[PDB]
Amino acid sequence: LSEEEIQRIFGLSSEQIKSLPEEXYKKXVEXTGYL
Amino acid sequence: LSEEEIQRIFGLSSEQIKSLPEEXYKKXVEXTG
Ligand SMILES: [Cl-]
Ligand SMILES: [Mg+2]
Ligand SMILES: [Mg+2]
Repeated sequence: LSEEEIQRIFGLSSEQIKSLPEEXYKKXVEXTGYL
Repeated sequence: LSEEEIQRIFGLSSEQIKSLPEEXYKKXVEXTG
């Protein structure tokens, strides 16, 4: 799984891809339906 | 994506899917370490 694939799959912005594990976790939370 | 699709995409173990955001972050880190 590449960084580019993650960006596309989770719709990440240019700023969000600077913090992939954290902005993984957040788009994880929105996965579980809590946000 | 469903939680099951996340398990498939990331290859998450039985235990790991119980903590999806955190075990999300860790398989995030493993991009390159
Ligand atoms: Cl599925
Ligand atoms: Mg970081
Ligand atoms: Mg569950």
